[PDB]
Amino acid sequence: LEEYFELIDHHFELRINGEKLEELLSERAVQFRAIQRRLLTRFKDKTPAPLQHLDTLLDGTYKQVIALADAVEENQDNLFQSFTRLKSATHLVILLIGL
Amino acid sequence: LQPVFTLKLRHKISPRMVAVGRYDGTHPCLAAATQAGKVFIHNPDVSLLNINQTVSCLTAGVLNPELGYDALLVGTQTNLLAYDVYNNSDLFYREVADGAS
Amino acid sequence: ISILKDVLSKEATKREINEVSVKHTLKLIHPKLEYQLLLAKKVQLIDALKELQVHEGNTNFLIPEYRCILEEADHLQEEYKKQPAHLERLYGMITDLFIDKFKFKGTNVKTKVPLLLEILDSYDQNALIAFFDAA
Repeated sequence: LEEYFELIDHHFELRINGEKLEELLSERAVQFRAIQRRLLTRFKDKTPAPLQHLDTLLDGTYKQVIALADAVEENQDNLFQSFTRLKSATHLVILLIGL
Repeated sequence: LQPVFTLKLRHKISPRMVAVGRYDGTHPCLAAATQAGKVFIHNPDVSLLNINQTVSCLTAGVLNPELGYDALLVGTQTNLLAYDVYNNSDLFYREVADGAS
Repeated sequence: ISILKDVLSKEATKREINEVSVKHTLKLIHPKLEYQLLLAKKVQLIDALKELQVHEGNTNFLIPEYRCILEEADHLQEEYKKQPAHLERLYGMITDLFIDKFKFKGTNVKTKVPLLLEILDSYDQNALIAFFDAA
């Protein structure tokens, strides 16, 4: 009941980190969509105009989105490993309670 | 004198693009260009109109004297649009190709 | 001291170095050039971000980084008007410092200026001091 709780806490820390990463990815995606709509509006327009470095903001946001996606993937893998190890631990704990 | 009224509108007004027009027929309102190619309307709340295109002219007047409404005009370097803000309906959306300076 | 030497020699015709001083002057200059470059970098994106500001009221999407610029956009824009004079003055002062500190040793390095101009367009402060000490 004490070396068993630390695995639970590791699992839950990974879960919380995943939720944070996902709520950050949400904001990054919203930024990307907004800048993309601005660029589409500039495209549909006939008259020429400076891009005002909107493409640079788009590139920055795209880099942020890719970084966050890779982070979420790695967190998913870590969470899966932690879940398997926790399954083994709780197997042992049920065994030791049934004995 | 003294300013008989004052107010603060959160939108940057493009310099030469301002008009006053009774868009409700008897209720005068303010039409003024803004950044991003949007034209705002102050009724006495601010209402946005997506021109989605860099405005270059703006006025308001009586275009058909049969009715008593002011028509909001919006010029762009390749377009020209009359707008009946009350019953939102294009009076005419002409494409100039010479510009609206 | 270079200006004093030249002007006093001129008046006469009419009628030592601490090897770390350059480091001190460059450390003095560095904050000013850093501030000018950050000024330029922020005012480049001010208007692009303002185009996004007019829609969706900025409730949930704008990054905090550029949100720090959306407020002080006014001061940034009004300092950008005076920036280019300060940048040109700083470039001139740096090139005079370089030319003079090589002139005291008896050399004439009026030719390596364009490389210094390119370095300042890049402005790697450590590469800057390296170019100062080496050539």
